[PDB]
Amino acid sequence: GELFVRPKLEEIPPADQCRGFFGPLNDSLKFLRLLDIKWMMNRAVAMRREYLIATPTLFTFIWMFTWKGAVIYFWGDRAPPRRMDWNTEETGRLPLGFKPTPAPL
Amino acid sequence: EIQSRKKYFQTLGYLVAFIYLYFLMPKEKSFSGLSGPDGHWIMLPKGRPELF
Amino acid sequence: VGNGPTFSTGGECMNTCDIQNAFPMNDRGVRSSSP
Amino acid sequence: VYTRWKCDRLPVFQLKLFTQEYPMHAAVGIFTIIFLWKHMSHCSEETERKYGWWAGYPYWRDPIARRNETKYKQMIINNDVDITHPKWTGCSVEQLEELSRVV
Amino acid sequence: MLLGGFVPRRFSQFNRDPCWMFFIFSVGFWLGEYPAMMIKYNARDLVYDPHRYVWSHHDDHH
Amino acid sequence: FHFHDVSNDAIKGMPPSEALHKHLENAQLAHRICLAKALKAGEPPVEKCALTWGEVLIRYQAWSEYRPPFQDSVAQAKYKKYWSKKRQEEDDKNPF
Amino acid sequence: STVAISVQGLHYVGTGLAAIALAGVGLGIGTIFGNLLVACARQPNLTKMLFNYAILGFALTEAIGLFALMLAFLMLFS
Amino acid sequence: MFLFFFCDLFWLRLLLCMYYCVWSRLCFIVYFNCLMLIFDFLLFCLFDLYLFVGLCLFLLLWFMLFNLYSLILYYCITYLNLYLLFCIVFLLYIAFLFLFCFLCDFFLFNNLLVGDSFMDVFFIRFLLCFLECFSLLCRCLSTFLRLFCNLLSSHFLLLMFFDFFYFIFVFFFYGVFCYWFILFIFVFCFCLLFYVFLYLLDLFAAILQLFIFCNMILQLIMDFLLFLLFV
Amino acid sequence: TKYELKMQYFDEWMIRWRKFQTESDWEIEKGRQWWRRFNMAVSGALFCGLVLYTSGTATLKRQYGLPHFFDIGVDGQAKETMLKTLTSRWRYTPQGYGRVLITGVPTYILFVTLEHYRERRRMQQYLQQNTVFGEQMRRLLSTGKIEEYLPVNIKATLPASQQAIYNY
Amino acid sequence: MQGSWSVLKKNCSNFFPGLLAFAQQTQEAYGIWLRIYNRQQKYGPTDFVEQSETFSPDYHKRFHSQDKNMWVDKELCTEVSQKEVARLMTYKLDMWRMAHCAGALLATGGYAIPFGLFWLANDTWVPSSFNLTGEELRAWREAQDLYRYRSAPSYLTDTKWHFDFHAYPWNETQERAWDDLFEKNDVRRDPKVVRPAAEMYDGFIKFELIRRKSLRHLCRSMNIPTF
Amino acid sequence: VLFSTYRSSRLVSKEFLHGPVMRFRALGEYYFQRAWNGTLNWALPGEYRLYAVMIPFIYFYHRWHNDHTLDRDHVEKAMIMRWGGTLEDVRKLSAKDQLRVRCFTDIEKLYSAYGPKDTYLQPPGDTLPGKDFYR
Amino acid sequence: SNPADHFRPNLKALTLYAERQHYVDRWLHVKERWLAPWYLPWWSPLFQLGTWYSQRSRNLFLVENHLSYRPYKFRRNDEDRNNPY
Ligand SMILES: CCCCCCCCCCCCCCCCCC(=O)OC[C@H](COP(=O)([O-])OCC(O)COP(=O)([O-])OC[C@@H](COC(=O)CCCCCCCCCCCCCCCCC)OC(=O)CCCCCCCCCCCCCCCCC)OC(=O)CCCCCCCCCCCCCCCCC
Ligand SMILES: CCCCCCCCCCCCCCCCCC(=O)OC[C@H](COP(=O)([O-])OCC(O)COP(=O)([O-])OC[C@@H](COC(=O)CCCCCCCCCCCCCCCCC)OC(=O)CCCCCCCCCCCCCCCCC)OC(=O)CCCCCCCCCCCCCCCCC
Ligand SMILES: CCCCCCCCCCCCCCCCCC(=O)OC[C@H](COP(=O)([O-])OCC(O)COP(=O)([O-])OC[C@@H](COC(=O)CCCCCCCCCCCCCCCCC)OC(=O)CCCCCCCCCCCCCCCCC)OC(=O)CCCCCCCCCCCCCCCCC
Ligand SMILES: CCCCCCCCCCCCCCCCCC(=O)OC[C@H](COP(=O)([O-])OCC(O)COP(=O)([O-])OC[C@@H](COC(=O)CCCCCCCCCCCCCCCCC)OC(=O)CCCCCCCCCCCCCCCCC)OC(=O)CCCCCCCCCCCCCCCCC
Ligand SMILES: CCCCCCCCCCCCCCCCCC(=O)OC[C@H](COP(=O)([O-])OCC(O)COP(=O)([O-])OC[C@@H](COC(=O)CCCCCCCCCCCCCCCCC)OC(=O)CCCCCCCCCCCCCCCCC)OC(=O)CCCCCCCCCCCCCCCCC
Ligand SMILES: CCCCCCCCCCCCCCCCCC(=O)OC[C@H](COP(=O)([O-])OCC[N+](C)(C)C)OC(=O)CCCCCCCCCCCCCCCCC
Ligand SMILES: CCCCCCCC/C=C/CCCCCCCC(=O)OC[C@H](COP(=O)(O)OCCN)OC(=O)CCCCCCC/C=C/CCCCCCCC
Ligand SMILES: CCCCCCCCCCCCO[C@@H]1O[C@H](CO)[C@@H](O[C@H]2O[C@H](CO)[C@@H](O)[C@H](O)[C@H]2O)[C@H](O)[C@H]1O
Repeated sequence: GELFVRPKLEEIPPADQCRGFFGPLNDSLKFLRLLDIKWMMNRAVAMRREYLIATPTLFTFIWMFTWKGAVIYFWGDRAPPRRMDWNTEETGRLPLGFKPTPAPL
Repeated sequence: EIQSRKKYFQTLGYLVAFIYLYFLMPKEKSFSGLSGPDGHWIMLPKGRPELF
Repeated sequence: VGNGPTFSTGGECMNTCDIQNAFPMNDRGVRSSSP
Repeated sequence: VYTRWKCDRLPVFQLKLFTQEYPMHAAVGIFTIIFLWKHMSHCSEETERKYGWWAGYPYWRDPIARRNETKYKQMIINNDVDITHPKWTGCSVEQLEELSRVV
Repeated sequence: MLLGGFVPRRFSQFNRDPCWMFFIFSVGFWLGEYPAMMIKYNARDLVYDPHRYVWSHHDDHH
Repeated sequence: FHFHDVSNDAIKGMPPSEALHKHLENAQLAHRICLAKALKAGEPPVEKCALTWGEVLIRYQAWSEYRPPFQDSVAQAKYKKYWSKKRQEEDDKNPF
Repeated sequence: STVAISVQGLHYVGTGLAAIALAGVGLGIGTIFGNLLVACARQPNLTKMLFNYAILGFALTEAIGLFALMLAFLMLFS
Repeated sequence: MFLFFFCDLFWLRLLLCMYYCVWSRLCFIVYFNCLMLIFDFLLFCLFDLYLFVGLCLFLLLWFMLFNLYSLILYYCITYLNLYLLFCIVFLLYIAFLFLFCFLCDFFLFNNLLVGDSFMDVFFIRFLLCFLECFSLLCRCLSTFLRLFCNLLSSHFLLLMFFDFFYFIFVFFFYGVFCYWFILFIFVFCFCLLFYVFLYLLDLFAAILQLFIFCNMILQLIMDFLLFLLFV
Repeated sequence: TKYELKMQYFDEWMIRWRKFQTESDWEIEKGRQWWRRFNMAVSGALFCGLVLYTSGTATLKRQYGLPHFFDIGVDGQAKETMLKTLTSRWRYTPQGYGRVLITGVPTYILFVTLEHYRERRRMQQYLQQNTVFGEQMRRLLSTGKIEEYLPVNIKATLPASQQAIYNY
Repeated sequence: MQGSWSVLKKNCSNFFPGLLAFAQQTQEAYGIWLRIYNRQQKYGPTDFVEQSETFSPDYHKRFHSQDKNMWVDKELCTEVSQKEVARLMTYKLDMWRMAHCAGALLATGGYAIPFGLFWLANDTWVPSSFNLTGEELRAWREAQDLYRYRSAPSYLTDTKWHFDFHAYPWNETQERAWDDLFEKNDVRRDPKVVRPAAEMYDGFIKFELIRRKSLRHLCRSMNIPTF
Repeated sequence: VLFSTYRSSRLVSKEFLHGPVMRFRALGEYYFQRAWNGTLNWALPGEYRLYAVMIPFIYFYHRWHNDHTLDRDHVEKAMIMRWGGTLEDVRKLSAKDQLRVRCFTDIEKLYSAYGPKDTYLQPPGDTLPGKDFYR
Repeated sequence: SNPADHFRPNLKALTLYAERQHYVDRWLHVKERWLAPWYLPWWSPLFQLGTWYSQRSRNLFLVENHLSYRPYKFRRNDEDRNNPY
């Protein structure tokens, strides 16, 4: 819609002000910021880096709507059957008495 | 001049094509087999006994 | 006079088109169909 | 003065149009063509019989059978295939002769 | 865009322009093919095919 | 000779490999029968046994393409993950 | 046991259900025209824009009516 | 399998060659909005916002040569297939979308995260973002489906009505000479009125559907355009 | 030497005759896939390193400067360390075609060389196999042609329930 | 200029001498550029040396800024002479075209040979070093001028049309400058009258916001390869 | 050097086939190059006579093609299936019999979904041949 | 049904059939013929463009280990849901 201007360094709120799923992950809980997705989302919104939330989503949709959709439809593995036809590992081996051709030399 | 000549030739060609398509060309795969081809295979191997 | 065509108009009324000023106006008040 | 549409010949203008005017569209079109010819370019015999004929499949002459017969005859004759080989029949030549004498 | 052109005032004027002459000929064909179908397909001597129940499109498409 | 049963009902409870092999054997049997008839008649085999040979060919193509999956760690893990006791029991207590 | 059944007359039932969609179409047209009269009453000079937009929408509601009618004919003649 | 067939435009191609060997002005365009994207002066865009004009004009011409002339009896809409229209719309829509994505400006997608900071990010804003990213592809699908089905339904209805008209006209015209001629005359007048109404409706809807087919693409383009102000 | 032109026919034949694919050949193909992934990873790492090295000083300062998204303290320390390491010495920071070439040509060369040599390795592996696929590979390299229906000609091993066809 | 057999023979005859001359010019120009680059890195402004980032206000795409990313070395005469700078510029053009040709050769292996024949049949994209006589140099310059004539009008029309359709000048002096800027070469344009158009366009579009199509036209007009 | 990329590299003289080309342009321009022939996106002209001429011609050639190439297949299928299931069996009939059968097929086409259903549904007790007549 | 039959192309002229194996093999032969000459080194972008993606796809196919059955692409009959063979 309207032009977007990146916030200045002084306009960015401190990390400690961000909230997680339950509450702020302040001192003694900073390392939990890496694992809390909601805290990261709130931090990105505060820092005006909202694209981090939107770009992965849209692209993913595109990737599904273009390339993986048909790949799954045409070459994907369906559910296995009840009675499974496992491989006996008997096929392929050369028969007894066969004289294979020599390798290149 | 160039476009006039080109379009004259194109018009003649399209007239011939229209006549052939809508008055002479038989539709393929006829039920009675009296008109049109039934199709055939192409690109078949030739002179490759090892293939079989 | 001959039966030849003239400057094409595209079926537009030059007295109300978006570029009407580009067409000169005669004494009768009818804008020309050509420059 | 120079202009692509007025001065260049048709193939050159086509290349310019689809390379420096609508390149993404051409790329996507080629992608879609490849997909169509890779996954939507086959028709089984049953499908042809059901829907492949204007008025219906003329079973009274079975054109598909004749087409396949001509195909296989041409392949056999050109490639010099011995259709009597045990792999094709599943039995030895002598067994085949015995069966022929039996039936 | 339907802006202009010759427009006959009534039937009698359709002969005042070659294009409208062809148009009225085509209209005559269109409207006169119907009475022909009435006469042909409602004739006394028309008889249904005795073998009409042997085969029909209804069984074929079904 | 005896043709195997490859009807839908029989095929339903059969592994893919067995069905493919049965179809191939049936095609071979039909081809050899046609060849025997042609030899008895004395006519050339190519002029009579083309369609049967083609059927054998297509069955060979279908049979040689399929490789039954190897039973390994990941395959067994997938099979056990999908077929839980819950799902197997539900199937056992269900139609078809 | 495996049982395959083919009921003939069911195609009639589906046909009637599709026709019900027209109830939401015919009413939709009345809503547009109902609003049109009110709009024309308070802006008589601007009747041109209102009437044109009413007929434009009537076609974008008739399309949906044609959507259902096609399915009805498919399930009635096939 | 390779099928060889021909489009149903050969006569129209001949007419185009005959009548357009010389230049002529064009003033009436079905979708005129592709030429005037900016209405407030001093606004300009650095993106190639006028790239869609040529494709829009060609698509309008092609679809008009097909759909409008399809009203004529026995005329065939050679392209009338669901997946073919899907291919067309895929080409156009995805080409423009990849043009926007290749720009490598991630901030352009900021508007996808609907709403303001005051709404829960994970449970409100993010869900709505997912729904909108889904809505883009749904818009593509909707465009192609609408274009296909409007034509299919209209032509089905026309064929059915024409069959009924032929039946009654051929096998019940004799009633003109009978005592129940009034009923037949009423029915015939009703059928003529319906015939005219159907033809007018189809003629208007064929052009409206192209307006909307091009408008969807232009809306996709506009959803990512940013205008600078001259100073 | 161009191994791909020879190997394409063999791969197509294996796909058509995948039924006779022994577990050894399957492991060979899995190793080929793993090595392709490894080559991709190393090429990507090289490309990222070249991009970082040629990045402009201002670009590095913006990327590896304040603010800190997490502000844990380790993040800032690592960013400062990397920024100091990059900005200490002089770095050739080209732009345009120059950066494109510098960043890509090494990556393309590395990826192509690794993949070509891995293809040669896979060809050697298939040559050393004692299965029907190995025999087919040796025959292809010898006569220059792919011999289809080879498994049924030499009567390659089949399951105990599928040896009837060989009964001749 | 269209290809010709005479030009093809000329370029084929002088191919190897041209390559040798190009190599010598490459050595000389590398020396000159090394001097210039060292001077820029030593005495250049902090923004110019650090390659300060300037992003467009709409899509935040980086591009060179005329004020920050361009610097005039007023004291370059001490180290490098004017003739050396001209030599460097000419070699930059020739090296650009040769680099494009070499890239095509490397990419397509031995399949570029017929395209090389097409290349040698025209003087548009051959290096100046391929001309060993005054007449050959004159023909080469004529080809370059023909390319410039072919390309420039499109760039001028693009600029003028975009501005005139998306904006108008503020005052009468700017109007006169804009109108007189795009006059044909047959008439003489007063630089003083035309200068305010520079500020006006700075208000409209700076060099950091130049569009890709306009850039392609400009490169065509400057005999810079674009593919 | 082999082929020119510019349209100005003429392959023929300016006066080649001047007369026929001028006649063709005269045919094209007389009705189309007029003020009232304002096209809508090049597809719908403003001249009434263009519609009046082209609509009948398009309909005529399309109908001829449909009747002599498309519907003929259905007619032949009906004739074959209802009178032996083989082409020779149909040819064993006379031209008049084939005319009768084809006109009955046209009757069925005209009836379609509103005609009597006895044309394809055999009423119980009917003495006419059934579906298994030729089986 | 009958109304539905009116929406088909009306200018079908010829139909040609070709097995995937045959024309794939012919294309491979053409590609080998054009990529064989010595003046096209294996490390050139053109050769890699020609070969690498095909090799990757074929390798992905070979490594495939699916617990389900994928019916033959070119069966005589694929219209039956209860008969994958
Ligand atoms: C085995 C049997 C034979 C068949 C073999 C086939 C082999 C196939 C190989 C495998 C292919 C696999 C993939 C197939 C995919 C197909 C998809 C498809 O069809 O989609 C529908 C789609 C439909 O398109 P469309 O919308 O109808 O428009 C295409 C039209 O061409 C119209 O579009 P347009 O108008 O925009 O086109 C431009 C047009 C612009 O307009 C024109 O130029 C006007 C003319 C138009 C011509 C084209 C239309 C054809 C009309 C029907 C046929 C005409 C009559 C033929 C009579 C035959 C009699 C037996 O210009 C041209 O067409 C240029 C050609 C002009 C030729 C002029 C020749 C003049 C000769 C004069 C000689 C004088 C001699 C004097 C001697 C005097 C001595 C004293 O088809 C296509 O898009 C094209 C598909 C083509 C695929 C390539 C096929 C391979 C090439 C085969 C060539 C065979 C030549 C040998 C034949 C010998 C006779 C039997
Ligand atoms: C600028 C673009 C703008 C325009 C965009 C337009 C498009 C719109 C967007 C949406 C997309 C639309 C789709 C259109 C069609 C496109 C084609 C398509 O979809 O094909 C998919 C299709 C997918 O394959 P598929 O055949 O469908 O099926 C999968 C098969 O497995 C295939 O088998 P494969 O052998 O080919 O395998 C490929 C492999 C992908 O590539 C590989 O083969 C392997 C991976 C390569 C790595 C590359 C380097 C990574 C970075 C290295 C470090 C750099 C920094 C250095 C300095 C460090 C200092 C410390 O993919 C996978 O299967 C996944 C591998 C996963 C490996 C990791 C395992 C997980 C654990 C480890 C990670 C987690 C650690 C956290 C632990 C917890 C800690 C608390 O083909 C591919 O794309 C795959 C082949 C090509 C891969 C290229 C690898 C290089 C990637 C570089 C990307 C760098 C930029 C991204 C970030 C940008 C940031 C600004
Ligand atoms: C036959 C050959 C086949 C080749 C195929 C390969 C592809 C084509 C090859 C190259 C073709 C030539 C042309 C390429 C484009 C040139 C663009 C250009 O003009 O750039 C000028 C530009 C120079 O201008 P500059 O002023 O110096 O700097 C630019 C400004 O910064 C600009 O300033 P700004 O303001 O614009 O700043 C923004 C700028 C900032 O970026 C830059 O400019 C920096 C440079 C790029 C950095 C990219 C890496 C970022 C970090 C990646 C981290 C990944 C971690 C993953 C960890 C995984 C762990 C498991 O752009 C971005 O922000 C874009 C970031 C990238 C986003 C990527 C999104 C991908 C989405 C994927 C969707 C899903 C895919 C499918 C599924 C896959 C997964 C299953 O060039 C560069 O800076 C670098 C150019 C590099 C060219 C590509 C090199 C190709 C090497 C190929 C090696 C492999 C060959 C394989 C062959 C296989 C057999 C045939
Ligand atoms: C064998 C493997 C092959 C692999 C496949 C290759 C396929 C072909 C792709 C193209 C490859 C290059 C072709 C040769 C170009 C000539 C050398 C060169 O760079 O000239 C400078 C010149 C630089 O242009 P610029 O715009 O002035 O540069 C701006 C910079 O700011 C400039 O910076 P500055 O302003 O500070 O000024 C510096 C200037 C100052 O110097 C001067 O002024 C003195 C003159 C120096 C340049 C002289 C060039 C002479 C060119 C002609 C040579 C003779 C030709 C003879 C032909 C006939 C033979 C019979 O010096 C430079 O120009 C240095 C540039 C930086 C170095 C670039 C080279 C990097 C690659 C080489 C190292 C590879 C290591 C591999 C390690 C592997 C580890 C595993 O090159 C160009 O004209 C650019 C190339 C134009 C064609 C581009 C085509 C697309 C390329 C896409 C590639 C994507 C990645 C690869 C994958 C592709 C997949 C599709
Ligand atoms: C020994 C030497 C020293 C060593 C080597 C040194 C290095 C040399 C190499 C580097 C040289 C660079 C400089 C080159 C300059 C010249 C370039 C050029 O071509 O100029 C035009 C050149 C004439 O130049 P000019 O007269 O000087 O005019 C120059 C002007 O300045 C006009 O200038 P302009 O700007 O107007 O012209 C530009 C025009 C240049 O173009 C043209 O002018 C067109 C040229 C062809 C026209 C053909 C017309 C005739 C057609 C005939 C058709 C057949 C007829 C029937 C034949 C029957 C035979 C029995 O347009 C373009 O530039 C367009 C570029 C398009 C790029 C396409 C990129 C596609 C990328 C794909 C998408 C990828 C996306 C990413 C995907 C990523 C996925 C992971 O054109 C020709 O000479 C035409 C030649 C026609 C030959 C005959 C027809 C073709 C024969 C084919 C035979 C095939 C045999 C095998 C068949 C096998 C079947 C199985
Ligand atoms: C009666 C049943 C009716 C069913 C109807 C179902 C709907 C059908 C709709 C059809 C019409 C609409 C089609 C729209 C378009 C669909 C597109 C689509 O999904 O196609 C995907 C498909 C997927 O391709 P694929 O099927 O070959 O995938 C191979 C994947 N393996 C090997 C694992 C099996 O794409 C194509 O068909 C084109 C592929 C070639 C072009 C792209 C090449 C570049 C790829 C880049 C990434 C990988 C390489 C590394 C990077 C580059 C290195 C150089
Ligand atoms: C490049 C060939 C090198 C080897 C010499 C081959 C000579 C073969 C004998 C040719 C005799 C007839 C020549 C007639 C004049 C040809 C003129 C010509 O080529 O013009 C191309 C002209 C188009 O030109 P424009 O793009 O409009 O503009 C041209 C101006 N730039 O093309 C045509 O019209 C087609 C003309 C075809 C003529 C025949 C060409 C035959 C070439 C065969 C080459 C292969 C070797 C032959 C060896 C023969 C040994 C006995
Ligand atoms: C420029 C880089 C040059 C590198 C040169 C070689 C460096 C030294 C060898 C590196 C290690 C190789 O060791 C590698 O181990 C992995 C397992 O981890 C093996 O891989 C094996 O197990 C993995 C387990 O996931 C399977 O996916 C794979 O299919 C299987 O082959 C590789 O077959 C083997 O090659």
